[PDB]
Amino acid sequence: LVDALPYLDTEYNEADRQLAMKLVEHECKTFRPTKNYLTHLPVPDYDAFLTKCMLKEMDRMKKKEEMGKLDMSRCELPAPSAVKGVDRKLWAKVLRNAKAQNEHLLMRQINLELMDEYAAESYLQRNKVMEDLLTHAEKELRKTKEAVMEVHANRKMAQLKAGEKVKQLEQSWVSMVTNNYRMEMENRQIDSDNRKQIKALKL
Amino acid sequence: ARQELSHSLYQHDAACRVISRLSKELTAAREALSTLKPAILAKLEEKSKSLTAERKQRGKNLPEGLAKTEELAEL
Amino acid sequence: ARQELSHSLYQHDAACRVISRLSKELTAAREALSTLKP
Amino acid sequence: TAQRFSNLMAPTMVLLGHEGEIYTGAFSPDGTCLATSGYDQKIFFWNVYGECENFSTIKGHSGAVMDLKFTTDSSSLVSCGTDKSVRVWDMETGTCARRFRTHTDFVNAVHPSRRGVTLVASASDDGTCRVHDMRTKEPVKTYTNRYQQTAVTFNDSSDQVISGGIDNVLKVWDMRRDEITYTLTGHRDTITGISLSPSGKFIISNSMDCTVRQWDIRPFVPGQRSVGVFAGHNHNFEKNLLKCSWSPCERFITAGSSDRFLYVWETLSKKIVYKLPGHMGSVNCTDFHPKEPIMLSCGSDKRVFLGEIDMS
Amino acid sequence: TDISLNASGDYILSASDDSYWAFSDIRSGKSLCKVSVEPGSQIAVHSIEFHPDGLIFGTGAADAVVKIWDLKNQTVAAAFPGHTAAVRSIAFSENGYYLATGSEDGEVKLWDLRKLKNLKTFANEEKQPINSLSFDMTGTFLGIGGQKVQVLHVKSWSEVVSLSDHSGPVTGVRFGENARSLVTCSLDKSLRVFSF
Amino acid sequence: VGRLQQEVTTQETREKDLQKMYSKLSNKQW
Repeated sequence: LVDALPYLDTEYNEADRQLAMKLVEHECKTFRPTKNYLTHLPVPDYDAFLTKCMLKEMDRMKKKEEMGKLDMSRCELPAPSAVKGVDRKLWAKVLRNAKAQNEHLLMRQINLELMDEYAAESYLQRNKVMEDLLTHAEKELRKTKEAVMEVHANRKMAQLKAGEKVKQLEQSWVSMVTNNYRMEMENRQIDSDNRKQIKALKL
Repeated sequence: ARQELSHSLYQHDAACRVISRLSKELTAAREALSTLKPAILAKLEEKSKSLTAERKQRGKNLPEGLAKTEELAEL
Repeated sequence: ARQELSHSLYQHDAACRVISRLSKELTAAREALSTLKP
Repeated sequence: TAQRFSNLMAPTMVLLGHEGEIYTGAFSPDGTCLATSGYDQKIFFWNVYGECENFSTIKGHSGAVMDLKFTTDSSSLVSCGTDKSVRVWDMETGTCARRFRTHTDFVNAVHPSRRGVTLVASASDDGTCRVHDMRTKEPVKTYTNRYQQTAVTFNDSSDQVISGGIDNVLKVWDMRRDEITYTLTGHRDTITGISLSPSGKFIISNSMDCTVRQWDIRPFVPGQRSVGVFAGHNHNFEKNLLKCSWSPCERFITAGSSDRFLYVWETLSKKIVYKLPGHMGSVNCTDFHPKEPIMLSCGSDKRVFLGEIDMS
Repeated sequence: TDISLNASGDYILSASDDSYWAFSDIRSGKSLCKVSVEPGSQIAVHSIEFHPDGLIFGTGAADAVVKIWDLKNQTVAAAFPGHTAAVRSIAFSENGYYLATGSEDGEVKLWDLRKLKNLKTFANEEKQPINSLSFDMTGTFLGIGGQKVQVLHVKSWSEVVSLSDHSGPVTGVRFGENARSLVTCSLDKSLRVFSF
Repeated sequence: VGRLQQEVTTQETREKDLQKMYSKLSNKQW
């Protein structure tokens, strides 16, 4: 049974720590990790909820395959050339892309002009809520740090309050053991009364 | 985490064996205070190495007369 | 799992403190016998 | 709200009815009752609980009562007084079962045997320590000293009688030898009271030098028997025979004090931790309730105090 | 409670409720050495078996610890926390490296002495006690006996067959030469042999 | 604490037996 009391057993030292783990070393040289120590936890379920699609997305990164990326070169619009422009499909690709990019830029302009009205406030609004979160979290941090230190104090209080009673009883016990063995020698010394009784019987 | 927990519990379990052995040594010592009143080994390795070496051919090849799994299924 | 790991580490830490403390107590008890009988 | 520690109706009680200076008081070992007496000669019985009413009062004494102890089975109360007599009162009848009368001078202190035949050790201003037996008119033992004896106890086995007196040193007599086996030396003035520990290993003895000294009366001790000295209490010019008593757990010791304070000491450290005011005169006697942390104190102020404590 | 025979047949090893193992001459009854399975304590020992090369033996007890001892040093060589209940049976393979231990908790576990580790586990979901185990003489098959009779082909670790013809607990499992026959006993007052 | 209270109590009874012996013995020497 583990019965350590670290606020009472203050004589413990790193040199004793090295000695203690040496004994555990000579144990675990023979004592081996053979039982399933995890039987109180469930069997893990790493693929719960995932779709047949997402299982393949797990497999690629389990393989450490690189993530596929969208080709964004459409925004730069690579130019065709007349030696390739003989196919309608090239121009039908290029021109329709050029029409599509004109609207993306147009919507970008509208978004940027609206962003110029309202981003400076909504970012300030965002930062205010973010400061509220941080100060609430720091309030929680301070509260829990005090709670952790209280548990140390309650443990120290209980262990030392018992510890003084242990010290008193232990000091008492060793005094009785030494005294009782002394009385054993004394009672066998007084058995020299056999000498008196033999002398008294054969005066 | 589950790998490290298995190792941690293993080390704690091994530590409880040391605790138990030492706790009994202390109890026997305190009991003594509380009541204080005034070629055999060579043969085995030779035999074991013989035994474990003769096995090695059987380990390489099983007997050809061994009953098949499909036969033991009809016991 | 991290909660059980944290408890297992402090329990193993406590178990090592016992192995220290029992070795001190056992040697002291053995020294007491050699104080009294010799 | 506040912490409570006993079945008392209030954490202290003031008992009024005495007119004489109360020189002694003790609980019944069953804890139901206490009896108190002194210069009034009337012995007053009180219930420990509830209204603590003075349900009984015994007269019959005609010299003031020095000391008063219950027999271990609580069947009888033994009391002695300056009428040179030792009187044993049957608790159910309220009548004098025996009136030992062989003392020639004031009897000041009494102690009944704990087990076996009921014996009463007594010590007197004639210098004799006498052990009476309920079955005989004549005492069993008379041990004579040159100087007056004013405290007495048996040991737990009821075969050594410890008596202290004017000598300051202690005549301790062993009832198979009829000799002093040893003396306990440390008292610089007369011994006002002796009380045997519940286990019988130790006695405390109180003396007019304003110290209580703790003595080891076990058969073997390898050196001096003085275990410790307690101080803080005081004995005034009244020269009373201030008593002393043990806690039933032995962790606490008490003594009467002329400074009105109820003292309690911790046995090992000899420090004080209880100094309880409330009396208006010399606290002649103090005792613990045998089962519950109630303190009894009897004083020259004609009052008896009951109160509860945190015996730790 | 259990006994085991050394591979040369010269000496017998035994265990008891007194927690000592003891090693003795079969003919004269003289004992060469004797040590407690758990010094300074009393624990019921329920199974014991030599490793078939004869230098080490395994022991199983009510604490569900399996301890492996070296006869040369007469000391614990290995200790295996494993099952959740008392180890009523232990078996060693004549391949010299598979080990099996069986218990009241109804699991069977396979152990590898080359790394002192588990390989595989098998169990019955009803957790009925297993009273006996035996490898075959070649160590290809493992027979299991409890409330019913089962044989495992150990290299696959698959159940080949299960038989329940006994009307009570099984008390012993043994194999014939070349696994050509299987022998079992039970509290049903019968001794029976199975073959294909 | 339970260990030490039992250890103490084993000696508290031991010393009473030994002191009864001492009284019985020393009262025979007288």
